Amino acid sequence: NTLFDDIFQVSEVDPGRYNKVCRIEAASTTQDQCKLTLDINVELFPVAAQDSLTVTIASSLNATRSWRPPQAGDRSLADDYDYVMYGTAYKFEEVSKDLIAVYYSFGGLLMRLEGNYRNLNNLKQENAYLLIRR
Amino acid sequence: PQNENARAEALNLANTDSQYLTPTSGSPVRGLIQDHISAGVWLTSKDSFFTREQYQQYIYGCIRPEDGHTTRSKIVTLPPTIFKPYPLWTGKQIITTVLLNVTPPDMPGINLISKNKIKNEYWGKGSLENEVLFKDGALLCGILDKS
Amino acid sequence: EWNVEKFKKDFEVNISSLDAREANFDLINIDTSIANAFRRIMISEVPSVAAEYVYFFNNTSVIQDEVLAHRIGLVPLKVDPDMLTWVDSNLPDDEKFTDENTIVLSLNVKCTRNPDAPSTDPKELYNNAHVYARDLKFEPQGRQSTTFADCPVVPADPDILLAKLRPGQEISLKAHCILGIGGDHAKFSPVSTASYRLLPQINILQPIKGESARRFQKCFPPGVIGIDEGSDEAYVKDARKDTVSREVLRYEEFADKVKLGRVRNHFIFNVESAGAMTPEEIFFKSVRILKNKAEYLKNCPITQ
Amino acid sequence: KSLQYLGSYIARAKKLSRTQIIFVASYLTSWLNRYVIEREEEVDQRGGMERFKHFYAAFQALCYIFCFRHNIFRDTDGNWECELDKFFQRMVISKFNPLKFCNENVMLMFARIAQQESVAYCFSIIENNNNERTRQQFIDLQSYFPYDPLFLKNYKILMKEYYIEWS
Amino acid sequence: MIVPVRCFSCGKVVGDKWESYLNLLQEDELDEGTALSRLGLKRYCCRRMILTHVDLIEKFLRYNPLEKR
Amino acid sequence: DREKIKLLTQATSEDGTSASFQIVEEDHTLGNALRYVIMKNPDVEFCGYSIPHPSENLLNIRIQTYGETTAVDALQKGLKDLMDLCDVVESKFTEKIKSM
Ligand SMILES: [Zn+2]
Repeated sequence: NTLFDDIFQVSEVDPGRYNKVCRIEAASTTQDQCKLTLDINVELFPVAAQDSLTVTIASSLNATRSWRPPQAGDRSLADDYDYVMYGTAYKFEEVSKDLIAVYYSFGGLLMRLEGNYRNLNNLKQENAYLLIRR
Repeated sequence: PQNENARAEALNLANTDSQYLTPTSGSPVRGLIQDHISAGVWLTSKDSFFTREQYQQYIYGCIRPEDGHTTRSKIVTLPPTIFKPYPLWTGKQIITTVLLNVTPPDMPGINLISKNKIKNEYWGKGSLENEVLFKDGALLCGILDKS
Repeated sequence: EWNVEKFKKDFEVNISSLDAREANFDLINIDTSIANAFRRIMISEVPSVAAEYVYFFNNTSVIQDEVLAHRIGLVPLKVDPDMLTWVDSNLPDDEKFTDENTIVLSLNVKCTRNPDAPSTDPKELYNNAHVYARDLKFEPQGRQSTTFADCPVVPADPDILLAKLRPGQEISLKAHCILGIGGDHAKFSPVSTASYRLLPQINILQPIKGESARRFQKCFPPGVIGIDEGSDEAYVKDARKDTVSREVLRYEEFADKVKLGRVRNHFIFNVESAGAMTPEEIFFKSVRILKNKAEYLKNCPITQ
Repeated sequence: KSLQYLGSYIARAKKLSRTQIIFVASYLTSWLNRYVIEREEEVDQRGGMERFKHFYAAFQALCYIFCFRHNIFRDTDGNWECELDKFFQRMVISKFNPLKFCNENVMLMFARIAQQESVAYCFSIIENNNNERTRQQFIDLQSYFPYDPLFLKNYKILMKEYYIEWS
Repeated sequence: MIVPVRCFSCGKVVGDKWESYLNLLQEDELDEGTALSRLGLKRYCCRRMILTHVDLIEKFLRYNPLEKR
Repeated sequence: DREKIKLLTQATSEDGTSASFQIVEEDHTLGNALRYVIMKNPDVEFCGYSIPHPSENLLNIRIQTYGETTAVDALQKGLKDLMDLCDVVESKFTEKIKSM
């Protein structure tokens, strides 16, 4: 099931003098304080300044043992979506009241999620799939 | 040793397991310090991204379970990071699963917080990877180096 | 799903410039995994034939008989394999060197003084002065004499400076010949060099028409960059006519206007030999025993 | 070896109290009951199969009596000696596979007499053996049988007395 | 001293070019480079084997005990 | 000649899902060629090669697989296709060498 669902706005792009990784800032289009931090992988998903993301953090895909390689005619909830990430949550923090920011990574791949409405469905997780549009 | 009772002690007291931490200060002198560690920079950073065939070969050249390094029945790996018509992997993921496929079960992973000598101003701006962190024993942030 | 006819129409073959010396070789649609199993079985696990056992008799020269001994075995022998079978290794030499094993070779030069009028040149001064490869000769022992009637087993290049002499000295030796793979010695490499090169994939991003068109072509090799007019955007016209030297990256303005990569599925080869083997010959020696590498493995009874 | 000194000490001779051979060595057939009651709860623990040199040999040595004296292995009534339809039947698919680690010569004489006399059934298992199938020189002690057939021509004067041919 | 048969790493027998090289610098009035490069030399680990070779048999073929002086 | 295939049972399971295969005296000419076709078998979840010591020629490979496919049966279809991976550089290739 989905645990997080909104549409974001790329603020600015910088390389970091890496090769396939550029850091992306991401404010929102529906709440003027959610500021996602994005270390995008540039080659599977070309980003640019002021694109139209849709950053959704679900957890599972409707025992489920491990990663079978994707076979023919399967049912993934992430079938429609392309740049799909996987990681854990490791550190929460606190900002101004009624805002709960997290730290969040994907194999050395930093996030930062200021916001409010993730204090009733989200927590320090282990298995979350990032179902990005575009 | 031209007896057997010195095979008892030199296998169990002059062994390299028991001389890691030297008793002079507490500064250890043991480890790969010349080539496998300036190649640690170009392995686990995000400019070193790996496919399934790279992630698969880069552990079986390490474990070698025929000598005996598995503990549950066999070897296992993790799910891939990126889900896509090619699943990519990460050099952060590399150091994890070799640090996972040898430790026996009924044993939690280890948790480090430490530093490096890289000082993130050389990774550009604002990206914090001087700092290491092992959530369940996995290089979950930062690039391993000399320290 | 894997399918072999989903590789048949994939795997594409072109032949660029074949001689009996060199074969430019567009073997396309294959992986760098298989760019060693057809590169290494060209170079060292392919049956080559060279002399090994040097039965000396006398070595009178100032050239000492260690270093000359592994040069008469080192010489490229213009001889065709599959005329000579394998050789047993550890029996005594009676049933080890039959006629089936050994190309019995011999060398014998006894130089002398020649009186002559005079920087007086030595071939102008002595008989038999500079023994070459064409003094090495063939004589069979055993049950073949007709299999080399069509071709005497000549040393492949007769001009090899084996030794230079002075009158009084002489030389008479008798080396023995054998098969061997290049994993043992470099004399058993029937190819000089079988190294590869990918197809370079140059990239443009902008039209270079105008004054960069006379600057995108000076530093590059001239037969790569097809400038067309002042208009009709200048397509780089010949891809493999170029090494990956990327001297354009030393410039400070073609750093983003053009990129360069490699097509990882498009290979050119360069296979050349010392004369003993030809590139038109050895492809069915790197394949046809790698073909016989695999089928031996499958039909073997599993142990323990 | 010491219970391999019971293999051809029973088979290749003639003067034996054969009513005592089952009787005195009943403890070894009572070993085969003791080995299956108390000693089949230990295999999935630390260790392999080769703890039990006593099992591939003394069971083999009693089956070394098998292929040589089949007219002793029948009574007058018509049954089997000590109910051979269950005793050598219970030891097939256990945690040791006593038809996996065997000998060549005598342990492949197990193919004629097991079918024509209706003793056992192992013909669909021989193909299944060589897929799953110190210690490298452990075969050196488990290949030699002590009282082998006699080769000389002038000591056979003494020992053709109590030595019979193949039947 | 003596020309190495089948050069160090290349695999080509560069000895037939040596006396052919010595015929170039003697009377043919050629350079050092494209004289050497007009011989079938595709690589550059071949190129030293005649550009460098010292030919020092001369100080071993002038001490001959098998003839007077 | 039973020095080639050697089921090294000290890293196996009971019904033999995975097995560290021991074969002698080869080099990358199999491991960097059979691994390229072992992954083409769709019931393969792990494989890779290894060197017991880099100086002497010896290899050891291991495959992994899902159900209804054993260890040695996934070596079958791997090496049935090296029989065809060089066949294509003969069957189609005999054309191109014919008419250069
Ligand atoms: Zn060269």
